[PDB]
Amino acid sequence: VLSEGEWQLVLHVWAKVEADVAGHGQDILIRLFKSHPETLEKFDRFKHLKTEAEMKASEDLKKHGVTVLTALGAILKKKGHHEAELKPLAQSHATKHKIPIKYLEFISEAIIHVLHSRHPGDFGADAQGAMNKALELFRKDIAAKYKELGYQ
Ligand code: HEM
Repeated sequence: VLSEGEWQLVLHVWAKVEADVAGHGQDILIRLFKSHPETLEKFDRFKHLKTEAEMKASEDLKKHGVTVLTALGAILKKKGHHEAELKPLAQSHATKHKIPIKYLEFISEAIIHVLHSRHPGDFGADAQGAMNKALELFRKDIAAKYKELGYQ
């Protein structure tokens, strides 16, 4: 569990992210696609994108980035009590999209890298550790749902 102090660090930097959801959302998906090309293959919707320039130019990609961050934002603001928000997400990603747990770890690294790049002053080592724990909590709860459904 994260302490109240750790949650405050997480939410403080997340408030900054909400000032430019589209920009943050776009950078995170591009980071993920570049570092782990296999993740792009899960998206029939973005499979055609080959270069980073093509990726930055896609409005549909930017739109999806907003969907991912707003859904994650809703979860983080729940400070651990995210049962109702997480269940639906685990179900679709396990049974419909077929997203292995490892890919969730990849996008977690992408989120941390982007937060560090856009907010050096508010994303120090202490905030970085708090965010990592929050994302680990996110992955832990999702993995439990996957196991229940038979997806590891
Ligand atoms: C921070 C973690 C993530 C969050 C919050 C998230 C959230 C969402 C949401 C809200 C949707 C739309 C509704 C739904 O189907 O549930 C969605 C769709 C989808 N997600 Fe994720 N996702 C995450 C990570 C990933 C990862 C790591 C992958 C793939 C490697 C992925 C692949 C997909 C795909 C393929 C769709 C369907 C896209 C379409 O055809 O419109 N997601 N995700």
